[PDB]
Amino acid sequence: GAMDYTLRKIKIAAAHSLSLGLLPTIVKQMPTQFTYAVEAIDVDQAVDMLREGQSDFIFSYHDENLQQAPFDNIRLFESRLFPVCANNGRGEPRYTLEQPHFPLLNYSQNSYMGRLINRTLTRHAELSFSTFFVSSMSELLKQVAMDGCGIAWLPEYAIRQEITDGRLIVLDADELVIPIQAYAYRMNTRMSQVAETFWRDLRGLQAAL
Amino acid sequence: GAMDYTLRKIKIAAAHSLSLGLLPTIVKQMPTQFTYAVEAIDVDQAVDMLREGQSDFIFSYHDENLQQAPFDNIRLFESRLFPVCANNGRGEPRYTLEQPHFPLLNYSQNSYMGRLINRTLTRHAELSFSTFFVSSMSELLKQVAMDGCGIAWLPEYAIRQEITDGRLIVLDADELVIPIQAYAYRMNTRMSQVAETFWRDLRGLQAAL
Repeated sequence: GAMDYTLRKIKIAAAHSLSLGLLPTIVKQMPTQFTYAVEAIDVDQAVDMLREGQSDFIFSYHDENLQQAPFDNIRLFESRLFPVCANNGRGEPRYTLEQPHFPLLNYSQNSYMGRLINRTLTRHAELSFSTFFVSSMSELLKQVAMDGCGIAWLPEYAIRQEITDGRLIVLDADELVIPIQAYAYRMNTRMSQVAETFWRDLRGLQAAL
Repeated sequence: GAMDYTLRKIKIAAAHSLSLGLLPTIVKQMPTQFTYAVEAIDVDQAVDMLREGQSDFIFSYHDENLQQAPFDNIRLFESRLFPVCANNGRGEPRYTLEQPHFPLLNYSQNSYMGRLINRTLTRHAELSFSTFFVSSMSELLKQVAMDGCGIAWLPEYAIRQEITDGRLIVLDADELVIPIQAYAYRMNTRMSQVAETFWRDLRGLQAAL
């Protein structure tokens, strides 16, 4: 946090859902000039950790609290959440959105994804669900969905290969698809030379993410 | 937490490193009588969440604070941490433990795994390391190791397939192997009928974990 210091350490706090997908790509593409300390957070911890200096950077989503001065940002990528479920052995979904009280696998209420998903379901009264499994961990939700336990909204980058080989099947590609946008956030304050170098390089590899 | 209640909800707090490996197996083998709320925690949050009723059960490791009355436990499985790294293209490790200041990929100090690993390295003065990447997330450490960025101590269950096809290579199988033991913890207090049914069924599938 505050007292911890090295010449090369970059302190990153990342929302649970993009930690796995985002961080390895950044490490691989970044110049060999940094060391990394990464902690997973809920989106509501982000403001305080940036203001108090416990994190140099936040990897998170759209956040109106963080999308104003004295914060700065770069949009890293955009994605789409699809409702998916396991297959039925014949290349068809095991579940339907129209089943009364279908089993839902969802993020926690404290999550950015969970908030958008419930907003969506509310708008759509022709769907009724029972929540079978709640977890902040995207990869846990994905595995429980792959094991056939219910329907889950998951981001495209996490399920890309499972959609291609059909271990997961997309159940809707219109009004139930949820847009999401990933950002890196910082304080406007000028930082150390190494953190400024990290920020500059991050801008330069954003295209390749 | 406390006020949240349904007839079937089982509230579980799990240490970061066994959440992915353990939880899907439990859901799959358990009778279809439960719903799940799972949150990831650091091991030091476990005592307070059990005493205050925010969690029914804790999935964690050996914890002397939790291995005494009024707590109860069942050992779920034991495993072994191996130092591993990516291959060098010829079926050999890319890194050696004997390289001066080899790049270490480690858990945070707040983690059970991190504590045992540093205890081990300290005992072994013929090794010197520089910490390249720190994260609580086992799956992030595994991916960074697979991408060739350094040496990491990882549990056998998480790297089993990568060891078999040689995307990760074990660097030591004697004095650097670290034993670990996974437990489920509860309060001694008698709980609701549904939580007692969950506890009884958990005992019954422990063999198959």
